[PDB]
This record gives sequence, C-alpha cells and structure tokens, in this order.
Amino acid sequence: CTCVAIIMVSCVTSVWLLCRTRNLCITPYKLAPNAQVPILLALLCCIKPTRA
Amino acid sequence: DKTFPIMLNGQVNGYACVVGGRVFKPLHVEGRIDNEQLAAIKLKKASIYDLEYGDVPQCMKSDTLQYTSDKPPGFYNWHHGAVQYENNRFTVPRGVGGKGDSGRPILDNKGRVVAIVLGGVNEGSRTALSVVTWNQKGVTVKDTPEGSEPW
Amino acid sequence: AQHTESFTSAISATAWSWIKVLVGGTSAFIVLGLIATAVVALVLFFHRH
Repeated sequence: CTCVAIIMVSCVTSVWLLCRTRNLCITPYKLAPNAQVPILLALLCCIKPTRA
Repeated sequence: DKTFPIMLNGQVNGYACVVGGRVFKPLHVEGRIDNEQLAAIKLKKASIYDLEYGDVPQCMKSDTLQYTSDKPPGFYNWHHGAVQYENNRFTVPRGVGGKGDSGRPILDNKGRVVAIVLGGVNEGSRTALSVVTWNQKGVTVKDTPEGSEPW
Repeated sequence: AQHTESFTSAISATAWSWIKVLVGGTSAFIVLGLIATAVVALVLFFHRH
C-alpha cells in the first residue's frame, strides 16, 4: 500500500507539471494565428501540431 | 468561359468545369451532362480531392488555362461577385451561396482558373467557401472551413 | 514403444525453416502494406499546410 501511494502521489505530479508545460507550449501560439510554429515543437517537444 | 450544367429531371443541381488536361465534376452531385461529346466520358469516383476522368479528345482541348502557385491576395473573378484573399476565401456577402451551383470556377484577371467551389451554403453573417487550391509547387489541396455543408 | 511421441516429434530442421519462411515473410508483407497507408496519410497531411 506504500508502493501504490508513492506511485499515485508521483503520478499526480506528472499532470500537474507536464500539462503545466504543455499549456506554456501552446499559449504563445494560439495568441499568434498568423505565425507558423517551429517543426521541433510541433510534434516532438509539444504534442499539438499545426491545424489548417 | 465554358462550364456545363448537370441535368437531373430537368433541373440544375451542379456545374461541371473543364480545365486543359482533365474535366471536373463534383462528387456530391449527380445527373446527366448536357453535351453529346461529353456523353462518352468514363465517370469514376475518387477521394475528396474531386478527381474526374478527362478523356475528352483534342477537339475542344485548351479551354481554361491553369493558374500556377504563388497566387497574390488580390482580385479574383467569381461568377456572382469577387473574391480578394489567398490563404482562405474572402467573406462573400449574403444572398449568394444557394444550392445546386457546385463546381463553379473562380477565374483570374487573365481568364485562368485557380479554384473550384465545393460547399458552404451558409455560415452566418458571412459565407466561407470550401475550394481546392495548389499550395506551393502545384500539389492540389482541398481546404475546408469549420462545419461547411456541401453545396 | 519405450518412449512417448509428442506433438513436435516429427518436424525436422528443414521443415521448420519452411514454417518460418511461410509465416515470417507473409506477415511482414502486410506490415509493409500497413506502413504504406501511414506514410501517404502523413504526406497528404503535410500538403494541407
């Protein structure tokens, strides 16, 4: 039960930190719909690619 | 120009364009062409790129010259008005965008075809057209707006 | 018989080479087909923008 509590208290520091950076990946780019994102951050470093 | 209507029980439900090399006809419409020399066209289905078989001989070839890429955002001769943009279609006013007039070409200042309309009956206060475009070197791209009904 | 015959007591080394060729090559011929549809989808997606 200590093994499933350390995992569950560290899996909630994933989505608190990975989705924190994933919001910071895209918010300087939905503010700029007239500029093209770099291809490194389009798929690899940040998830969401260019749409239309 | 030279564009043909498609007959379905005596009424018009689409327009078929011809470009030098291959004719065009939208997938969402149906009926019979209005030409004896276009009655022998081998019809076939395709993807959303709207590819038809242009098996017409040399007799009526070189009708509408194709426009290349690097299209400027300037004036374009729509049949029922004018379009002025490049990346997407310019917001044409209300009234236009009815039904049964698919496939109408958007011409240029020199009488060259650049896009073929496919859908977008109504979006609200304005009207966005889903057309086919050539991106940078001539690769044909089908571009659509959010929630565009075929037309 | 002193021994006990099993299910795989008859297959030789040459017969198992034809089992692996008939299984490995034809299964990989669908993997080439399955990787082909995931490549031209990526090409046509890059033509959109």
